[PDB]
Amino acid sequence: IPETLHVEMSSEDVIREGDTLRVKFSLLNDTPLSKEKQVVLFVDGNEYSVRRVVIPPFKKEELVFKVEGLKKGEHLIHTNLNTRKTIYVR
Amino acid sequence: PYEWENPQLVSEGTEKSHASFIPYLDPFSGEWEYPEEFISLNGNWRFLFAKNPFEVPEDFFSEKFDDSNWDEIEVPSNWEMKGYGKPIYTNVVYPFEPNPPFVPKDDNPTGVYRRWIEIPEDWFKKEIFLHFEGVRSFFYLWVNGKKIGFSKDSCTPAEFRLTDVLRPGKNLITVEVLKWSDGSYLEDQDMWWFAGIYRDVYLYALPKFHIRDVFVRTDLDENYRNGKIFLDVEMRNLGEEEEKDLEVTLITPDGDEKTLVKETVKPEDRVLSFAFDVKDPKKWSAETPHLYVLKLKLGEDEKKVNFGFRKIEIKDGTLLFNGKPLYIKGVNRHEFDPDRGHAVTVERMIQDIKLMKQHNINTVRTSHYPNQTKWYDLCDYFGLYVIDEANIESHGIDWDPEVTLANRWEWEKAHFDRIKRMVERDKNHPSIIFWSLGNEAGDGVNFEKAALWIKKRDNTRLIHYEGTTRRGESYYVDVFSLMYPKMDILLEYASKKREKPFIMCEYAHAMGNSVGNLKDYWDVIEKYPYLHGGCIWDWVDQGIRKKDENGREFWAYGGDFGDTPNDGNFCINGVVLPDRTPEPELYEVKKVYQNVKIRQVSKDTYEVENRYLFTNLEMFDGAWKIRKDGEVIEEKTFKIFAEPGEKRLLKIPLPEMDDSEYFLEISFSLSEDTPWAEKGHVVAWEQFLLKAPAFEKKSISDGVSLREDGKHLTVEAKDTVYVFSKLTGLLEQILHRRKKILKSPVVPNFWRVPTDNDIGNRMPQRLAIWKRASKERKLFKMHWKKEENRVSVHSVFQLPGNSWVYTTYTVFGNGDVLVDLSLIPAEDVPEIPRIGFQFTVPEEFGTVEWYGRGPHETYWDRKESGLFARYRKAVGEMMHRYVRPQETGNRSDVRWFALSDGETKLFVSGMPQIDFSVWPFSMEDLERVQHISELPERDFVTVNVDFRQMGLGGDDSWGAMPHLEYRLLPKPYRFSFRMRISEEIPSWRVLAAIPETLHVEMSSEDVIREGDTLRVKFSLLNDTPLSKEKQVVLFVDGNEYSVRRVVIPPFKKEELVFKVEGLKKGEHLIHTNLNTRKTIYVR
Amino acid sequence: VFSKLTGLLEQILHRRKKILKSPVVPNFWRVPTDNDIGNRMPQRLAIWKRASKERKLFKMHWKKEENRVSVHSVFQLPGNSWVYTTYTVFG
Amino acid sequence: IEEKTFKIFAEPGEKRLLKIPLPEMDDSEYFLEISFSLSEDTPWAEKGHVVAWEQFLLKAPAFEKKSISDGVSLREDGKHLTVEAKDTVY
Ligand SMILES: [Mg+2]
Repeated sequence: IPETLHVEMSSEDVIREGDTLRVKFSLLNDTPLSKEKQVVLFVDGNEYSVRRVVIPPFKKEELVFKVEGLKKGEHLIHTNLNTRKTIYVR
Repeated sequence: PYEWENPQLVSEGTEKSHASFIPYLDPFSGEWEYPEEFISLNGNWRFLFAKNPFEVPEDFFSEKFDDSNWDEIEVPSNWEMKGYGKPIYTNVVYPFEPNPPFVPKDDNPTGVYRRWIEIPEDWFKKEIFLHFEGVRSFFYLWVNGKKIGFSKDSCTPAEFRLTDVLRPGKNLITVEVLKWSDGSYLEDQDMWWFAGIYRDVYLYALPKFHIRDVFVRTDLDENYRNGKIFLDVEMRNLGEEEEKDLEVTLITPDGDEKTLVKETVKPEDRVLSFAFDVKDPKKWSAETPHLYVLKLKLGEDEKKVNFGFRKIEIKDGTLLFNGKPLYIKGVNRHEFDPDRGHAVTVERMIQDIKLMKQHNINTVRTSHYPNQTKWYDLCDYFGLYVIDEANIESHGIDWDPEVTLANRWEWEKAHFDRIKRMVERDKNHPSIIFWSLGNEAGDGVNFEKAALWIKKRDNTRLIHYEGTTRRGESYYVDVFSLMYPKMDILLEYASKKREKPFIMCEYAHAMGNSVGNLKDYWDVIEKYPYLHGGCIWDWVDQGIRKKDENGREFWAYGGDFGDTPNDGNFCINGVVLPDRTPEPELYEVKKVYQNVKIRQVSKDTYEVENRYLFTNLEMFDGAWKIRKDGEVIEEKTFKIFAEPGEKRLLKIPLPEMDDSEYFLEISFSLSEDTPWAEKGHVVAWEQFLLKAPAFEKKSISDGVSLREDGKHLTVEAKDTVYVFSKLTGLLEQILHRRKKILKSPVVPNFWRVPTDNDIGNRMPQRLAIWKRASKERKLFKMHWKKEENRVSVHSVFQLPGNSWVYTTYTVFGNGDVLVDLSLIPAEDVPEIPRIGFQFTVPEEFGTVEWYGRGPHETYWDRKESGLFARYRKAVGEMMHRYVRPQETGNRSDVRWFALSDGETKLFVSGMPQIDFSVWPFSMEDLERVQHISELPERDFVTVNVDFRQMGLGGDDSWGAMPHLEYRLLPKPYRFSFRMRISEEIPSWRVLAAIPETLHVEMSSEDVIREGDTLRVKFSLLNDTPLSKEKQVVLFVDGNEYSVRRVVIPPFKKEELVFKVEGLKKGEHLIHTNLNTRKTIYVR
Repeated sequence: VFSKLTGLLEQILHRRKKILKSPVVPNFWRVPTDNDIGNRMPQRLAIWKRASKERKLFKMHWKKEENRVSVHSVFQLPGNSWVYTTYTVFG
Repeated sequence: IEEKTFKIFAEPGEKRLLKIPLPEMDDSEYFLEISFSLSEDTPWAEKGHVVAWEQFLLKAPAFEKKSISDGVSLREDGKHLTVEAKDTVY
């Protein structure tokens, strides 16, 4: 059987120092088995947060991560599910 | 003082600027038209070349002088392209010693042209003019022995009234051209320094009372429905007495005629002004270039002007064209030809425009001087937007307010003349939407005053100058413009209210293998307010066609003509090669610039968005195609009705699907022929995954043999023998039916041949340790392990920089080999250029097949243009010939590839994907040679099989890096692929089965005190033949507490410690995602 | 009489007689006093003297009703300040 | 002062633009009304029944302030103040 989830990551392109970044993730299961997944968020190469998800067949789950404490400059946000983005802190 | 060293003398003896009337392009036939009283002076002239103006023979300009021993040169031309002197390339530095306004007297290449011409008798009841379309950089004119005057700006015309000094029958024309003048201080563009009469020369005759000039402007009402024409007609009298009849006729795009004016006018110098109303005129755009014609006749004087109804305006910081938001999808173009230099023909101009429109370009910037008049006529007829730029650049002079020529009172009239001569020549073309004042020439009063003159003369176009907006807001421009800005600059401009739109006059520097992250700029431009697009730097590589010693052609650049000082290959910045052959990066531009957007709602439902301003999608033929493991199984045509801005739904009925991979492609093509392209040309496409494949894992039962000696381990399976070295730790040979497949061993590889962007950011110095780690290594340990159905060979290396690399080869009884790599970088090493393996096979492997992105090369930050399908090529056509050889030939997101020698196939499949490339030479050969001609002949093929390579970048080519998301930062990485040598291509979807589970143990303290820290230890043992990447998650009372990423090479144990803080009195559950659980007691 | 190239009110004709010898212009300058010279006002405030003589017409439009017409001009000035002029003529 | 009929083509969910040419206006207050009615009889209602309408201010009025020159008289007694103007007594 096919064994892969369909993923999309999204957030704000630019925030102000002191503000919070909201990172949204959609996971779609179009396979015939339920999937258990650890979704890990990395900030500048370092592990920042993790969520356990169970996704039944023919279902979409939505997650939000809140990222605090980002100082002025540009930052890489990435996951263990092959999604990557640059974010700019004004 | 010499007139060619005096900035305050701009010309002498020349007529006043006016609008172009000769030649005239007929928009109904597309044919060029000339006046009745016209004599071309193109052809052969007697020519004399001198090293400076003082080495010219005396009395060269007299009728009596003998020139019968002079050489003959063809006009128009640059004389550096005919054999005389040498071409010089400099970026910013002047090719003489900078000391304005002084030019050298010793070395100043000089040319003298002589020609005899026959004026008919009936011309002398009229007024006679001599017209020079362009001369670089300065010239003196003599007619029948007498001095008439001189001229100084290389890119705008010079006209002289000669009715007095000319006689019936045979007359002499003599011209002396100087290469360098005071004018040269404002012509410091990053380009080749040439010289000569490089554009057309002619004689024509007008009546004594004639139309000198015409200014036609249009307005549109608040509904962009009805129009007005505003016409200024300037008349000039040179000794006429009788009254003449003036007629003005309007011809519509359909072909209908109407008389606007018919009156009698007494002969005098006057400007007549008229205003007319027109109902529902056809509007001009780049999508729909409808042209009206004004026919003007005063006595026997006849002229014609093409014009269009169109309006450019700024409303609340937004750029509007005929009432719609306009996005500039542009390129910078130099007027350059590899055989003729600046003397470009109409045939080449037409080739440039059709290629631009076939790649979704809508705008051209004339970088950085006015082009020939026929360029603007063709942009009116075919439909491109134009940014027309004045010939002013003084980069080599410092931009400090006291130093810059933009603030010096003696350079004031030179700046004004160059701007005014452009505007007066080009003011009637509907294609021109912006006037640009110049490029990289500092800021000051000399620009401020010329910019206020333009706005009071012409209120129908916007003014642009990046030299003022780079210092902040400026009151005398309408557009905010920057060169090569980073993404944070665009997001900052869009974050507050603005009165002016933001345009990038240069971005995405295309020097060498480049144009990375193009889609990331356009995702920001289309989402945020006040951002209206930009022009890519640039269209065509300025390479000169030359022959080497053996007589094989190459493209020449700085320092290939003994020219010193030079700036090397910094003139090679194109998206097409000098002969107009596309570079692979032009396919990315076409994809990003397309005017249809397609979104997936569900697997069978697609939303289509029309982003054309004035075109209905009903003009295009729709098609969709479904591919099964890369081959077409279903095709269907459709038509969709969508107006500008509309979103429409498209429903596609899907078939029942098996265990293959399925991709959908949706495209739009031309329904019928256009002036710029043929029926079936694709204007837009998008692709979507319908279904991922189901991978098969097969149990192998057949056996494998193993023989050891003092230097070699030998592994036999079916009819393949694998030979491993105990001294190098490498796979050294593969024998298939007693035939050698390898010409060199399989080695780990971390290097790519530096691009022009890599050189500009010092990648070869910064990342030099990874080049060493690709050639030298120390074998620390080597062992093997046999089972019933397979053998594994494990090698451990330490590298320069102190990083570790683990290789594992597992040979199965069916002849498959699994190849695994883990890289563990040391704590103080920099980012990695590439991660993969490199080997060589014999040149008999001459054909390649693949399932992946194609058909052209793609990279991590430049791959949207790569369509997923099955492709086939010869090895020699799997690389691009960049003018300076560089990294080339990568194929991305590949499921499988196969090399064939006719009988035997070398097959590689990804787990689940790889990148690859194949070259007919070594990495060392590619890094050494600096010209295409020097690439040597070899009896082997180099094969690269990669996890990934870092992006190309190209925000600029003098410091910018690839974006953070396209770099390999130093952390642990793993990678594997399958290889088979056989007579047929096996199924990429079928692999050998292996065990896939780690052995884990968790341990900690049973009891702690409140305030103390719990230490949880984890051991992970990998006894499988593949490296494992794992997220280890620790839970405390059901809630996620901490996570660690681990890479565990084969036959290795890793140990982790987690510290748990803040546990209060009582009992607590500690557990992981790896099936370990414990109760802990807090005393 | 309004100019579409300068954006200024250029002439007023009353019973065919000219009232203006030069156009109506926005003005930000005064001729420096002895106190102004002593505190360097002519150097410090020199941008407002330039803004009184030079300007760039950015936009110009008009709107007619039954009993009046309005003529609106938008200028940018030296120093990058904005000035809006509006003339409303009644019946 | 002005009425006009029109027809607009819009499918369920679609937004369509409607352009209304305005007259020259004096110092009065001007309101626009846009309505939709039944083209022909239904089982539940007759032709011309309104199903939807909306109204919008086009132009606010110009208020006039007039200088009064005429006089007012005043008589006091023990219980009443009496004010006379034209032919009204307060
Ligand atoms: Mg290039």
